[PDB]
Amino acid sequence: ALTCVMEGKDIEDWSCCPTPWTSFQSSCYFISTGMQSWTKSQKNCSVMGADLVVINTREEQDFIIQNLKRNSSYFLGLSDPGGRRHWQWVDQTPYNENVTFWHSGEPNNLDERCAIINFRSSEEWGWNDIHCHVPQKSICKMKKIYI
Ligand SMILES: CO[C@H]1O[C@H](CO)[C@@H](O)[C@H](O)[C@@H]1O
Ligand SMILES: [Ca+2]
Repeated sequence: ALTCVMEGKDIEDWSCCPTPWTSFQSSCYFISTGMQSWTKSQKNCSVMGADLVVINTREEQDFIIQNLKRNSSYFLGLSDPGGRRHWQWVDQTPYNENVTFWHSGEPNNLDERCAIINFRSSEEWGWNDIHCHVPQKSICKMKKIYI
């Protein structure tokens, strides 16, 4: 089943997500609470027709964090596979340093080549580079369906 809501006041503009997903602007988001490596997480998002989350704006991040638990860490679709700080998003969209939300002092390791979002005291939610093989929860994102 799909969950559909109206965009603006236009009674014909209904956009939808599968029911276990949440919606914000033109995208659907799914929180995957199983612990898996970054690559297995991206594969899992791919199976449900999506990708690991790509964060475009502060507004988007502020929405996503409403659906996360402050004691948990979640993979983003953000990685540096060659260890050169040449960050990649999984949907081949640009990496814009001035719209990133790294915690203070992050990213801090060339050998930590995947990114997570989590909560740190006082700094609240932000990003950390970590080892890709360490199992974590993840966030998947895809476009809404219009009917
Ligand atoms: C707890 O946070 C610290 O350790 C992790 C790895 O566990 C690093 O990614 C992070 O930058 C800090 O140095
Ligand atoms: Ca780090």
